[PDB]
Amino acid sequence: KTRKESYAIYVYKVLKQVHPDTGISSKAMSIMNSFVNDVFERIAGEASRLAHYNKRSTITSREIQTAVRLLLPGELAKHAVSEGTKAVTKYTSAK
Amino acid sequence: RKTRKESYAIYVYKVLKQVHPDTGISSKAMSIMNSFVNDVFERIAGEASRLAHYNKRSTITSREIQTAVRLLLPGELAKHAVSEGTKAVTKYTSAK
Amino acid sequence: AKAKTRSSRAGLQFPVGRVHRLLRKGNYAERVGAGAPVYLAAVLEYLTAEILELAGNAARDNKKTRIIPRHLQLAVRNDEELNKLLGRVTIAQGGVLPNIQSVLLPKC
Amino acid sequence: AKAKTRSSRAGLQFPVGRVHRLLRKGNYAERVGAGAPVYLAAVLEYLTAEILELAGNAARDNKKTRIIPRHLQLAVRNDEELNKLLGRVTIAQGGVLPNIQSVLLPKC
Amino acid sequence: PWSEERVVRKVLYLSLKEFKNSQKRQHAEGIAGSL
Amino acid sequence: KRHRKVLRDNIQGITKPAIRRLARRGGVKRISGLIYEETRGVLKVFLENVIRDAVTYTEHAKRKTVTAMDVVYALKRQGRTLYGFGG
Amino acid sequence: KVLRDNIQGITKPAIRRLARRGGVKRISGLIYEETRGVLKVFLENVIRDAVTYTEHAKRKTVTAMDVVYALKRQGRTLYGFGG
Amino acid sequence: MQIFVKTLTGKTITLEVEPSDTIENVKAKIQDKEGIPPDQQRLIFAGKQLEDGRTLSDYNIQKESTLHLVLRLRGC
Amino acid sequence: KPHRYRPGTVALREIRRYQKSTELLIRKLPFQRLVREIAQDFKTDLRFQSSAVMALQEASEAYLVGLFEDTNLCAIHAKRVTIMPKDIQLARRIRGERA
Repeated sequence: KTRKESYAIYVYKVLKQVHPDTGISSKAMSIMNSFVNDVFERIAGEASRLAHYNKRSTITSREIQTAVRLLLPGELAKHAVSEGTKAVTKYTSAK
Repeated sequence: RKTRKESYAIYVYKVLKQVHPDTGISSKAMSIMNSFVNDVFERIAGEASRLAHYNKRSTITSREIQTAVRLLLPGELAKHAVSEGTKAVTKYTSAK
Repeated sequence: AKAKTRSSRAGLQFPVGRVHRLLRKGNYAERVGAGAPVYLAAVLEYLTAEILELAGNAARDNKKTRIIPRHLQLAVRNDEELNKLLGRVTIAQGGVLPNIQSVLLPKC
Repeated sequence: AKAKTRSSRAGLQFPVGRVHRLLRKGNYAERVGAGAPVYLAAVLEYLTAEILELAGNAARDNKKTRIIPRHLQLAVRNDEELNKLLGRVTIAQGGVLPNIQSVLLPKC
Repeated sequence: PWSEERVVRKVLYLSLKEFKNSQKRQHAEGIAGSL
Repeated sequence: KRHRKVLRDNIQGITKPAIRRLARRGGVKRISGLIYEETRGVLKVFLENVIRDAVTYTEHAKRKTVTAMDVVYALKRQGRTLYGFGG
Repeated sequence: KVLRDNIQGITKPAIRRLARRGGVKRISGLIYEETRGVLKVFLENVIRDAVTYTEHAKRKTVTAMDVVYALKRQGRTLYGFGG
Repeated sequence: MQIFVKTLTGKTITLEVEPSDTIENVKAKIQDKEGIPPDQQRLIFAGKQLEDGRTLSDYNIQKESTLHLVLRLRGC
Repeated sequence: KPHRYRPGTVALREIRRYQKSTELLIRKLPFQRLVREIAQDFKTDLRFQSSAVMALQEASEAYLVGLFEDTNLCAIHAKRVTIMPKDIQLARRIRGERA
């Protein structure tokens, strides 16, 4: 018992959207789990400070945007920011 | 002339004379000590922050700080400082 | 009635509800905006997609059906822009990149 | 009834109230205990005291009355434990420990 | 004002193999978007 | 007789051919003979550092059993994160 | 003689000076290039993030505290200038 | 545009090349017209050893220029 | 009559062999013994999960491997082909480890 969370299912889904026909071993799932669990904090912690400096109290997108501009090196930043911008401005249009 | 700032300068100075009661101190060195204190305070705090969440408590206690020291200060300084803090508490307990 | 997933309303796959829960309970700030968890989840999804895709080709070029760590290693270490992001991580069961210095070879 | 500071009741020199407030407004947890800020201020006091005298000595050795960065730098790079603690800090106006490799010295 | 001759004398003297970058990974800049 | 059979000189449990294997994986061709003690000490220092904090954590959580998470946290604190063990 | 792309502003004797405080004795002829590039690289890697902070704060002038932060980022803390 | 590639053996060859051609492509042309493998060649002009990734326009080379090629063996 | 290979040629095959596989390189039981040995001095009477030891190993090995590689580059810098403790002690200091 004592349920645990994970990201397995979502990983598998995303996998199916690129090589729709390729399996994934067990451990190589646990890895890709831990990896997300890492990057998540490595961004959220940074954004926390970044807000705390200018003495705000809320976290919004804008900083997450900046915070990304700091960690991801170069072209990955160029892409990810476009991705975010897009995949939010849609959502706000249709709640 | 408004919007007061803060520092530790007072306390640096006070504890200074308790050791070299004849010595002065420039401004730059004052600022440096200030920054240094700020650094260390944060390090130790942030450490204990995780230490709780791991065991999923919700309040920082002394016991937290105790170990959190043992993970930053190398060797000797740790053994000294833990003694120090242990003492400083005991008194405060009885001496409200 | 007839509720809808926020992810749908975003058109993604990551549990935006789950994320937005995590931020509140992480002591990350005092109060969380609305748009943030969206933006965050989008970034995560993009990243993991990129890496998985690369690994897929990696393993196929070895003519196998599934994906195992050794692939992931051979996947990251070959793309620098990734490789920097993972300067200090260690993938168990990872081996190393095939490499030999130029001098230690025979004369010809 | 008449009041008095906490640090008094601790017999210390560092401002408890400020430390406590700082803990609260830093999100470092949800609830702050009672004993902690005491314990913490104690450690800060100890450390500061340490570094101070270590600098004061060296400063006196060069016939001065008020301490100067150039002293502190000399003070920390000469006690390995302190040195280790600040392994990567760079103190402004700090110069460098004097040191020369043997080989560069003349034959005799 | 350029010591090309001196650097060429250095090329003749040192004369050792050198290592550098090999491949162009622009695909990480490309198909990644289409991913 | 219950426990505490304190063993000594296990560092010699590291055979020379073992170290040869590692070095090979590294990509070295010719090897001196003194190294077989250099590494025997280097590795020990490295271990000690980790195992200390490893213990420290459990101790704080007051059990008698060193889980894996513990080691993970330790290895992280020193800037050597490790994937694949339940981060 | 005014045409000077500021990278040239790093005079060779200057480099020699730092080299001394390090503790080097003799010096080849080429290093006066390696340094000019290395310094350059190191510089962008910091001025970029400094800029970034200023931007996010909507400001228009590079406060010291920014440069400090950016320096703590790379793993190079710096005492004294405030912080 | 035409260039002159003077070699250590007293031979100075002409190539067909554009300012947008890279030094890797120029070395490929050296291979195709002389059999000299591109991994063995190092071209010199304007006091610098030519970089394969850059083009002729990047070095600001004009027509009728006389470039220098040294045979530098890597490997073996 | 009996065939014997050129000196040092076996290695050139050893490397290309090992740089491909992924499994461990040290037999467990002695390693586990060693760990349990060191552990006593901090708080004797301990008890371990299995995977914990596996982890400890995994890291140790990855460390040593990465160390050797740089040791090698050092050794080349001085135009040798072997390695010597004086080499290790260099990298182990430039890194800042034994600084």
